[PDB]
Amino acid sequence: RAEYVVTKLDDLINWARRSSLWPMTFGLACCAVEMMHMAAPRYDMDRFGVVFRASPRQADVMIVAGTLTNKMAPALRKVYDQMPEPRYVVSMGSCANGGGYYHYSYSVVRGCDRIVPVDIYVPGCPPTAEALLYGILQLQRKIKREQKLKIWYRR
Amino acid sequence: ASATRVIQKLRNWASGQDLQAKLQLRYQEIAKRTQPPPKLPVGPSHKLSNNYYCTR
Amino acid sequence: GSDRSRFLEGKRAVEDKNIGPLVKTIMTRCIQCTRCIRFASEIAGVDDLGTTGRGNDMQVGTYIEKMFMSELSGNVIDICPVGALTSKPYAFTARPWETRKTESIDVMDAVGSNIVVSTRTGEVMRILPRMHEDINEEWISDKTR
Amino acid sequence: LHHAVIPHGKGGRSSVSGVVATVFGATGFLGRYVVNHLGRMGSQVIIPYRCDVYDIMHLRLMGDLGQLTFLEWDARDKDSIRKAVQHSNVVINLIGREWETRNFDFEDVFVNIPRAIAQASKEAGVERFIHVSHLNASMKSSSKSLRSKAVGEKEVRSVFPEAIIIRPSDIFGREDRFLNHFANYGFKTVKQPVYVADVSKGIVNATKDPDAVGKTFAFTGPNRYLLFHLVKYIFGMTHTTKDKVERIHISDVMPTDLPGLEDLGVQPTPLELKSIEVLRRHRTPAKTVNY
Amino acid sequence: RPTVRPRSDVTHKQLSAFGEYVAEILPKYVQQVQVSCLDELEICIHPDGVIPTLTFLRDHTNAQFKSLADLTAVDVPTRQNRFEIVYNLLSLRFNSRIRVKTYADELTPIDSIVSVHIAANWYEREVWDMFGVFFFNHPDLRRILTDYGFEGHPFRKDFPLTGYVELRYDDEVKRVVAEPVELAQEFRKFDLNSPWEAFPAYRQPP
Amino acid sequence: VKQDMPPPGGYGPIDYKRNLPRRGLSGYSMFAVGIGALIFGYW
Amino acid sequence: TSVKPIFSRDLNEAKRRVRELYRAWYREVPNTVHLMQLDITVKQGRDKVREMFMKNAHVTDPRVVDLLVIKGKMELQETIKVWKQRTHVMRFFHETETPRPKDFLSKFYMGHDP
Amino acid sequence: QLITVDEKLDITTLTGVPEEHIKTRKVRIFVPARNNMQ
Amino acid sequence: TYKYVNKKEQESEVDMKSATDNAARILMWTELIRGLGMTLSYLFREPATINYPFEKGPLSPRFRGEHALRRYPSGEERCIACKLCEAICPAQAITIEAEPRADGSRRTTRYDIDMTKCIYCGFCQEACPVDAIVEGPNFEFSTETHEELLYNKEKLLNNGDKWEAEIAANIQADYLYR
Amino acid sequence: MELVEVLKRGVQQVTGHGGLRGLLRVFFRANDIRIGTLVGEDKYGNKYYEDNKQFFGRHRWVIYTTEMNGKNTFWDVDGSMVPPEWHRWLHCMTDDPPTTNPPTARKFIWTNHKFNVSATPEQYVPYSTTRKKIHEWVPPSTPY
Amino acid sequence: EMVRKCDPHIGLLHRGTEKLIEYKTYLQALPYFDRLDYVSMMCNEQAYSIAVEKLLNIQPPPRAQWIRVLFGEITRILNHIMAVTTHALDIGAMTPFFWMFEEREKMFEFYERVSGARMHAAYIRPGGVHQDLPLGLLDDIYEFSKNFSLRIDEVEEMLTNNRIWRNRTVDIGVVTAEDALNYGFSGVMLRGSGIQWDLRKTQPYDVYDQVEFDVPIGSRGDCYDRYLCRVEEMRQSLRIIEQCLNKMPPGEIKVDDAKVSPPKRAEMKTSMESLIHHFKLYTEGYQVPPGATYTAIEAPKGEFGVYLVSDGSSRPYRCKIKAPGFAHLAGLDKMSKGHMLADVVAIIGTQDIVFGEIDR
Amino acid sequence: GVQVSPSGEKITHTGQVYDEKDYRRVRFVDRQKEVNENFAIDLIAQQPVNEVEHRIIACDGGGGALGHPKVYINLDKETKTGTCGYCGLQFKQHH
Ligand SMILES: NC(=O)C1=CN([C@@H]2O[C@H](COP(=O)(O)OP(=O)(O)OC[C@H]3O[C@@H](n4cnc5c(N)ncnc54)[C@H](OP(=O)(O)O)[C@@H]3O)[C@@H](O)[C@H]2O)C=CC1
Ligand code: SF4
Ligand code: SF4
Ligand code: SF4
Ligand code: SF4
Ligand SMILES: [Zn+2]
Repeated sequence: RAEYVVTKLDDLINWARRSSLWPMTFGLACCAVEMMHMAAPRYDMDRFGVVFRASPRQADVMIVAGTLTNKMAPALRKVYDQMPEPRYVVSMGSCANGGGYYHYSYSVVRGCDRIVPVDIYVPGCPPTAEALLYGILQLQRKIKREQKLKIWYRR
Repeated sequence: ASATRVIQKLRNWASGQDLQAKLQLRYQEIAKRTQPPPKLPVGPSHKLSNNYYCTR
Repeated sequence: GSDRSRFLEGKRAVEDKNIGPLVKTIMTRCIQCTRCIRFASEIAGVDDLGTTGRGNDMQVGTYIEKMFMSELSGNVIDICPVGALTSKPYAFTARPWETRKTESIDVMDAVGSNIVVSTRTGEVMRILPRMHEDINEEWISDKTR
Repeated sequence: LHHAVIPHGKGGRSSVSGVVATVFGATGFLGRYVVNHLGRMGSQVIIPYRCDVYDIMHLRLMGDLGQLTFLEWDARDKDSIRKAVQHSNVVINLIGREWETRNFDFEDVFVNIPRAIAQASKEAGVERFIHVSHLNASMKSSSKSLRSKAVGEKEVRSVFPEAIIIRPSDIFGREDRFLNHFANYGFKTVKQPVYVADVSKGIVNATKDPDAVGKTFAFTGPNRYLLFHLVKYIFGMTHTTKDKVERIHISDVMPTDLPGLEDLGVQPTPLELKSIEVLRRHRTPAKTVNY
Repeated sequence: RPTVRPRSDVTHKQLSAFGEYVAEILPKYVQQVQVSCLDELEICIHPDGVIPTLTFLRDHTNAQFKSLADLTAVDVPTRQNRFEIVYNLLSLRFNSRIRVKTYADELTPIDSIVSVHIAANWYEREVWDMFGVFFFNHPDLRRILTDYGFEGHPFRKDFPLTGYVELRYDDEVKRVVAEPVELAQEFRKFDLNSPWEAFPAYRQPP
Repeated sequence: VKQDMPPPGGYGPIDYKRNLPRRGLSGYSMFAVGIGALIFGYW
Repeated sequence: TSVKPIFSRDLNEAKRRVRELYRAWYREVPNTVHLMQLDITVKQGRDKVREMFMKNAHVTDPRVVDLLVIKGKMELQETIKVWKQRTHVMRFFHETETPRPKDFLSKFYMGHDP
Repeated sequence: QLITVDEKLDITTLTGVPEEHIKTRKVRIFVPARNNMQ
Repeated sequence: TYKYVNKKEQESEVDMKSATDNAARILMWTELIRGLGMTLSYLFREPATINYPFEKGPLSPRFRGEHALRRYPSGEERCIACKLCEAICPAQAITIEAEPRADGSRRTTRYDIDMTKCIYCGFCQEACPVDAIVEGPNFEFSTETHEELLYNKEKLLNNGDKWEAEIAANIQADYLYR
Repeated sequence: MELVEVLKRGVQQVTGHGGLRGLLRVFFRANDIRIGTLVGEDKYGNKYYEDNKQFFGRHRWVIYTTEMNGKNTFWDVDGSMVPPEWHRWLHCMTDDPPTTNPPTARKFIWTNHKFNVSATPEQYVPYSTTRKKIHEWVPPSTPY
Repeated sequence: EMVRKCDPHIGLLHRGTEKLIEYKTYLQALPYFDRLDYVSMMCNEQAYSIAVEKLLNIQPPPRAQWIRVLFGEITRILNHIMAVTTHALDIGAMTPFFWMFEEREKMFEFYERVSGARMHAAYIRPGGVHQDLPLGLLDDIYEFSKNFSLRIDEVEEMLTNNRIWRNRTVDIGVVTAEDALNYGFSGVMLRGSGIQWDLRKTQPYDVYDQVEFDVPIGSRGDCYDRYLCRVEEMRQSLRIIEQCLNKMPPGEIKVDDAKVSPPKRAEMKTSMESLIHHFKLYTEGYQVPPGATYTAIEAPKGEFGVYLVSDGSSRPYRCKIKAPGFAHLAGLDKMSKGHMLADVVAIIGTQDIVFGEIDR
Repeated sequence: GVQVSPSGEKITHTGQVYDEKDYRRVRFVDRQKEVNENFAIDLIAQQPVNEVEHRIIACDGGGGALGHPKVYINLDKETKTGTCGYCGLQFKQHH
């Protein structure tokens, strides 16, 4: 059969995809620090095939930690159009979601979503490293569900 | 814990100090959760006399 | 006032009244100030909101069940500094620091008295008066309140 | 109208404009800029998708926190398209493709599917049914891609009369199928193409106007270039099927009476002006005819 | 008495007498040395005599204040010279601090101190970014904190909180473009300023 | 009864100062070992 | 009113100090557009520039003018270098946002905007 | 040194505030009312 | 008390007893071994990793996380529209428009949090004079949309209608304690 | 011996999970073969093993079961599960699990925990829960 | 090949915090100071409270002062661990980083149990401290602190006699003493060049008066003698802890006055006056007197201090934060003169760019 | 256990459902409307009245440190009863 198998393929295409993904963890803020505590032993990233520091231009995902000013934004989006185009996005922090504090300020963007798409939003002012680590898994089943060839067969 | 009484001598020879007693992480005999409920102390000026706001 | 209420015995209570739909009554917190009953008797001419009883047992209000629905009855809300009696329409719709107060003028009678308007997020919640010494004096009538 | 369709609000991006709409094919080239000129000014644009959720991320933005929603469907299913537009002041139809598949042809896509969207829209109390056929498409054209499309222009009116129709001329924009075609490899083929936003603004401008309640428009633009002068001009600037290549040499028109742009609220941008940005991805003035 | 941050009366006189020491030695351009109950010194002066008091305080044995800490700019948009510009220093040798503040309009520039204290290379510049107060003789004045296309001077009390622009990505041009300001929640200015002065003998009669 | 958390009188000492234990031999037993083992090759 | 002057005297000495700045911006439209790519060719960039100096001609005070030169030099000092990007230099134009009706009649079909 | 001038003392160029919030923006100066509740 | 971190340079008459010991600290490398053999210890130690979804880490009952509107043990929504759980909310995150309940009583028609605001600071759980709002141990409530975090009130009850089995035991160990 | 004592101890680790299916399941499921004393086994299958000897972050581990409310929880395993009585035991907030000191019924709590629905249906959508705050007009259908 | 002139572009994270406080009261603005030195939270709050407490004229009680010092030099331990290791990452050493960030996560839990959450602990308020700390906390610091003087010297075994460290680090960024003061480093970056100074002993404010500790001066100004200062300052918390641990007095928290601290939650609920203050503290607030201060505190960075400025309204009037790094970074382009790239990385780490201070 | 619109949508504590002619219902398409079935007004009448002795008393919400600040009531109304604005309880005098 064809359609049955391509479904069984897409479960494999999106497996190598997710089982080893290469982020571009930004700093910018307090929110940055928890990823390092998530790079730490306790809630380790590397146990999932997630690499600690990968270059941007070979990245597979973005992780936005922190506030996002009106100054940094071009320096941000310039990166997003330098990843490849499976690029998924993760917005840690109440300051990147909608600018938790400093929603109302002027040198600040009222959400990373104002500039780039988002495959997952994550709450917390300091989102606990674990509190991300479920979200990163939520990303890791946001695409285990999505099917590229299953619909291309119908194209 | 499960340190087989050799690697301890490998660790210490490879590192130095006897460090099974001052190990990295914690197992036991610490923070036995749900300590009893405390009756706090009170501050001063719960004294009902010679207690105005002028002298504070 | 001080920080601590050394009172530890037990408070009292008071019955709630049924004046009318304009004016709620919480007379468990009335403080026997007489700042209302001297309004009706010297600014509106009614003489009904007497003081009943003595001691803490005293309680302001009619001895009987009567409705104080006359002009200027709503000014009694601005007067009672306690929130004992207050306006039923602005019962709980808002809270004052949340207001963005705009100062403006009465209409609907040809007096053209002055007003403080209370907004909340581009809406309206209260009508309140300003102090001009010539127009009304300090207050307004219940219609435009 | 009701209470919250009202266009009370200045500017855009948190405003409202009562342009609650359903653009269908906005997943590739054209509709994304449509949603951009809608979603910026404040307009609850629905987007029905039937493709990957990753192929629609770049639509998540240009949408101000609620004004952009998404949902699933498929054109070979009655009443899903109805479900998509139960709440629709407006409908837009950008659907189309430059090649037949095993499943869909030129015939099925431009004609049969708008026919149901047309009937679907009228079964609700909709107002506008902006459709996009293409210019150069009366009938009997040398290809088949266009001779089918005109039937939809016939078959809509017999379903939902008083429907805007835009039959524009050729489109150019970044990430197109037209200029990038030439870039990545002839007289009697002359063509006045039209910048994208100059199409998009009018559509966004056409979904609010009192007029345009059935009038067939055709967005063409200035600078009726000649191909051989233009194709080398691309080469001068930068340095596949039957029914598409057959559609290239068909391109020949002159405007008889049709409304166009400036009677809609648009200043058409020529080609030469915004032409480098699209050809900048291939790096290291052409002659016009009125006729 | 337990909860009153004990006054420690003595160092008031040190900073008071020393407060006099700087006046009579430097009566030009010096108005109302003072001191708060908090034993911390304040010296108001005229802008034409900025440096010669700094250099007395960077370079003099009895005022070794050779370390700068801040240079702010405080708004008072009701007087003429709305911008109170403040200095504040420190002795490593005498173990105390000072405060040397001045004034300016929106345009009465102040000659800089970078020959004296190079610590103020950037503290001076934010004031130019944040209030639009030019300084003479400052090397490479330019913006610090604001975008490279931000008009205004926002810490001014005239500039609203959420300013006059918000940025975003308009995909038709592939840029981080700006258009006017369009909120979703409308920061809600409260009237948390009650009656009842709370601080008599400390107030303003009409 | 009031017991928020005062400690018991004590909690002992704790090291605070560097206690790098010099392992590693003198240095004559480096060269004389090495060279004296190198020359084991050259025989 | 016996004010302190800064960088110049009564206006007509400050008007050449202006021209030192137009003398730079007029020669730094072509250098920017090439070094960092843009859409404008050269000219409407120069129209915009003079369209900013023909906004501040209403000034009549030397102190104000002696100040406005400076903020132009900063943006020049930010423009002459690559400290800006393609989004900052092309920000003045107000390309995208629709210009509102300057007349009355169309100005209130949307907006309570007196 | 000094210079003489008697002019209106405009600053409106040094703030941004492009066109709308300069001209078509009334301003109310007042002594706020006594909150008659208090 | 001031302590020289690095004051050992003294001409100790560097002889072949010791000056070559530095050359024994050099070409025959030992300090590098000393820095290497350390690391080799740890790979024979207990890695403190934990299999998160199957092994989650330690918290304490005062953990500031997701909000929830509690309820009395006899129905009766515990929130009463005081309007100081936004006046203190520094994020300015909240709008709690209210009315009578049609019972003559006093409750809300509105309650809100932008959880992308809401710094999770803890002012609201403690400012609430009733413990009507609290801030509970959920921290797996990441969603794919900025909109699904804008918790209105029905989520924020039925959330409070969920963890009330849990919060009433953490708070049971945190009353008489704040 | 020494070494062998580990293997006299490390072998029941494999042969302590019933059969091989019961063992091999756990392996790919969580990659944690550790013999654990059981205290739980909730509704819909959460077991909550325990062993005080390991360090402070592995003395309690839960093994989810398959067949949540129609989700097939073999592979797709969350932490938004673990309903509101073991969550407080698993994160080491307390010592006593909810079998000897369970929570207190209040006759309105849910009877079945719903996990963190990401983008499925059965999720949250915002409202404007304000009763429309205005009342406009109605024409009379009586011409003149 | 070689650097002569470098220029930073310090603006990429500004937010308008100094503006944004002007529209929020003191209690309503506290946690912004956790953000500035985002690594080391409490010490900011330790200062902000004092700038209030000076104006309000209150010493908080001892037990709250006492714990304010304890976390006030656990936060000292953080930033060193965050700029000893990150100064090793960007130089290259990635291991001690992970050896500590289990030792560091045992150092957040002692906020999580004490305060609400892990990191942005709104625990230190102007009126002392919000909330006492629990029973199973203080038997735990002993075990931790006992095992922690090892974890450092465990590392100092590895780096501080390491060629790859020493000649990557020594003679680098030679800071002249009298030039630092012209720039006003006033933190580690001057004591690391022999300027004997520490506010905690030269201008003591809290209960530091009886601690019997030491200041690790650095001579031979270079980023290895800064480094050794940064190490030994971690050690000489433990002398401070041991002395800040074994004599905690039983007492009160959240100062006796109900106008400057919220009252006991069981006490606002019967005693009327404690309810009203609870209703106005958390709406209006303190109602400070007008005035002004310039506080200070040596955080890991250095002289963190606040020029808080007040008015009779409950809200402040242009607070300002003294970011000690803000001056350290202005000296970036003078201390990197005659030095190449790779150490400029090290310069950043041994100026402790925890940007949030730098950014506003 | 809620009441429902003729369009078929769920009503809150408050009557809140959108009219038919409303584009807002889009957001519920291929989703569902979150709602709490636990109307307080239904639960609270399902609570018996506490018929106490003396005319004046204190109330609490089950734990004096644990809810409902100690307000009092005058229970002189034999016709109606007395409530406490925090809770929704009711009381009589027994005589
Ligand atoms: N772009 C051009 O050169 C010109 C285009 N046009 C017309 O403009 C319209 C836009 O086409 P354009 O957007 O340019 O090209 P696209 O490639 O972007 O195709 C437009 C959309 O049609 C959708 N679509 C096609 N067939 C089906 C189907 N059977 N069921 C559901 N969706 C379908 C596609 O979905 P998917 O995203 O999966 O492809 C795509 O999103 C078309 O009508 C085209 O004829 C007219 C003149 C010039
Ligand atoms: S959300 Fe909180 S922790 Fe994250 S950057 Fe903002 S203030 Fe810092
Ligand atoms: S004014 Fe108010 S408090 Fe005074 S007597 Fe009247 S009701 Fe009572
Ligand atoms: S959450 Fe608490 S403080 Fe806020 S309105 Fe409800 S009861 Fe009042
Ligand atoms: S936790 Fe703090 S920021 Fe979040 S809603 Fe409550 S008061 Fe606001
Ligand atoms: Zn009650």
